[PDB]
Amino acid sequence: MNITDIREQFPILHQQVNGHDLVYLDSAATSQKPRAVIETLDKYYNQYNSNVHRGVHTLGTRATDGYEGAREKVRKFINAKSMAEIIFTKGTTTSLNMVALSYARANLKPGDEVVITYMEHHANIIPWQQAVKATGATLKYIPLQEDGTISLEDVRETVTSNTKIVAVSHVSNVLGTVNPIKEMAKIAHDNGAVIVVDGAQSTPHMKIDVQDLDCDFFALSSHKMCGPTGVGVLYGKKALLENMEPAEFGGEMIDFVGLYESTWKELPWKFEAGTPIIAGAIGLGAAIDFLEEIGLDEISRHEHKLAAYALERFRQLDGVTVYGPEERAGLVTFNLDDVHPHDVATVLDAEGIAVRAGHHCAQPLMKWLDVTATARASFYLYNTEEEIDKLVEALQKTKEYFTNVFVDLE
Amino acid sequence: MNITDIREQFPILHQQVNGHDLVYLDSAATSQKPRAVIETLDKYYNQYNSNVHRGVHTLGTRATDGYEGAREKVRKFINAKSMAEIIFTKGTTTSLNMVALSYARANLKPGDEVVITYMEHHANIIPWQQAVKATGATLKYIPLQEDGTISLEDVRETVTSNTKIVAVSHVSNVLGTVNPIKEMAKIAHDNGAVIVVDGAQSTPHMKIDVQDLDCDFFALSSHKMCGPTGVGVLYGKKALLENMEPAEFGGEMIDFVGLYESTWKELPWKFEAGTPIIAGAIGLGAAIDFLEEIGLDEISRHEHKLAAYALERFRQLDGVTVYGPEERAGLVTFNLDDVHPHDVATVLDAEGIAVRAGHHCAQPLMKWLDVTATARASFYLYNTEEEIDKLVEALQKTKEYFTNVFVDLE
Ligand SMILES: Cc1ncc(COP(=O)(O)O)c(CN[C@@H](C)C(=O)O)c1O
Ligand SMILES: Cc1ncc(COP(=O)(O)O)c(CN[C@@H](C)C(=O)O)c1O
Repeated sequence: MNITDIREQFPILHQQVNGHDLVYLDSAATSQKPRAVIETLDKYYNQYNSNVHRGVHTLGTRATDGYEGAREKVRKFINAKSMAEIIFTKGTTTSLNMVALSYARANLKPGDEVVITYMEHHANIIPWQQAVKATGATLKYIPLQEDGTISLEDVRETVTSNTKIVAVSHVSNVLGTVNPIKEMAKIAHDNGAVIVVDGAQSTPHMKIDVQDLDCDFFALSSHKMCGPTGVGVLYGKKALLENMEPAEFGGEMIDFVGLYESTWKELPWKFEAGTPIIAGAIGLGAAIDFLEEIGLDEISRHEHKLAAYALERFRQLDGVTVYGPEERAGLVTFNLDDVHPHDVATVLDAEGIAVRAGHHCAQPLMKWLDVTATARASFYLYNTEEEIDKLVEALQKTKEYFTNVFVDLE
Repeated sequence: MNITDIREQFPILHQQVNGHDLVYLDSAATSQKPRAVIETLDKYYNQYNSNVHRGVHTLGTRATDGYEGAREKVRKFINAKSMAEIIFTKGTTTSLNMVALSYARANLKPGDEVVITYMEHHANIIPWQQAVKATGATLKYIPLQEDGTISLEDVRETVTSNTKIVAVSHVSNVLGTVNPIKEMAKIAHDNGAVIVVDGAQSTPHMKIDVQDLDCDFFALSSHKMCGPTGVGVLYGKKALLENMEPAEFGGEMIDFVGLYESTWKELPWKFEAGTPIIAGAIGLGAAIDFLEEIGLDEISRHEHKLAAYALERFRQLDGVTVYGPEERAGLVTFNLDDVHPHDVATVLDAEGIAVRAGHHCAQPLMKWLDVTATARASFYLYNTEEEIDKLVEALQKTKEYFTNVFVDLE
């Protein structure tokens, strides 16, 4: 896996920021796109852009072929059984909301439990809050161990026979934890519940097998896996998606429309109201082709390489706290002793290094960590060990600078 | 307004389809993009792609600036008062659904009336069906006159003091009708109702002034107005959007998140859950700049030119029925005597002409017209009179062909 060859595919990497070479370490917020994706979009808008499922003309046929072929590529990419289980959405947040919607609106009664975790992204928290509010059900949290992992026994004790939904992250955008999705799915099925995997931060970096995970729902975002913004995927088990009512209504999802009553389409289009994200989905299919040609397991090996390297180099800096397990997906959330994370991020950007600072849409986890904010650096398949070297050098320089400014206090 | 210069901006137009020069007459399903939009997307993914409202680094700042500047361009483009009234959505269908959602979930009681029309696109029908179902309210239809327009007196008689929502198209995707949105908004306000304008088919072709229309909600789709797929806009009066609850929940729309309770953000982000359609919105802003530089009133003049020309040339063909008024937005929905519309569309595509055939997501209107399906040709700012000449020549040739095949029946 030659990473110079891969980096040469991403034009955005080859620029300077504030006089320094760009060091992008914020892929967990959004990823960059290779020439293959951008040129897929260009070819779409230059040659065969048309609405799909409507006009029965040549450009319409090409666009329909592209969109549904993207659907098939997504099906292959996560080993779903049928394209009917692959629903194009706006992103992971929308997919989780769609499950929260048809569950709440039809399968939640008082006494039923929805169990989540303290590490969940807000997208995997608030929909369940609102659903249990609307239905009178109960919201429960799975506690975390002190290394930021989840114990299977805490799961088994928290999920009871009254649980209808277990909702859990595949990979934590803050701690780097990889959760035991398979065992948790088995435990949820033992208790008669479905399992909803937020796979937003796993899909870009590791192989997904929904058959092996036996997840009932899986949500992913294209903009993290080298794909266009504005598109993502909901996977649901076909049997479940048949019995869920649509979250949106309009064209492309109806069969018969009367003045007062309508019938829906078969899957997947039942859950795709309106003109779909045609270009975005075709570009996501291109992104999938790109990753599969690089190899997902090679990407996993590269990310474990970078994460072990980053962890080892962070322990070489005094006065830095890293949060989460040693076994991780390759992201480092941390803080500097007596330096605010926002300030860290600002000084890193003055060195051309891009990190995130704040709560990372995980306020309960921040409170659990007993911090108000944090800094995070996130790695992907275009990131190098030299970049982590640059990061840790800039962290040392930052701490030296704020010590040589603390001292200058008269 | 030089239209050769404009056509030279659209690379997709300069190709052949099935041996013939492409004649795209299906802009009402989706429009084509000028170099300015595609190159805006390219510049985004090549130079400053990053998530916006999160990382506080330079590329993040550029992307945030682009996204919110697109919001301001949309605000100017439709003369909204505040960016807080401009919400980025997936498209017109989603915006209408969002109004249907927060109205149903909080402002509809039994006895309340939601009034629509027989000409409404399915996107502006089914959400109201489902909302009155969930709330026990009543759904009413405004009848149409025999030329496919709406009489103001039928509106006044159909909307009563128990009406909370009047939902109506600005321009009909089938009949070409331009509805009296302003007078209808006044009548709805007189009865204490809000008015929801489906402006999906008006925004690309004519100037929008939400202040002059006094609409309470306005929905539009980017892919019709030379902009990217997968993005659209909901406009709501700020006072109304403050009191509506969000349709989606997750990051970017919260302020404080507790274990069980959360508070929302201020407008507009209250209604934008998750990573937004960054590239799509920036490209939509580019599309708006493009149209404003061409001039919306020049586009209206051009479309009235093409529609009058098309109507006059259609009356020159015997055995063709055109549906709708003489005063129109420039689209022609029609049928050939003893030729099925799908067949018409197929033969036109063999001549390289792109039209739509079917019900155009307006089944109640099709039944009202007493037809099961129809053919439609739709014009935009890159379409010429020569193309309508080609269309009517191919229609004459089609009818000659099916007469010289009816005769060959032994
Ligand atoms: C008046 C109107 N409203 C709403 C829509 C659909 O909204 P979306 O942008 O989300 O698709 C359309 C699209 N028509 C298309 C479907 C057509 O002409 O066949 C429309 O013409
Ligand atoms: C685990 C997880 N779930 C869900 C989301 C948001 O889904 P969208 O693709 O619709 O944004 C994110 C994005 N995180 C971003 C916000 C971050 O790292 O700050 C995420 O990391």
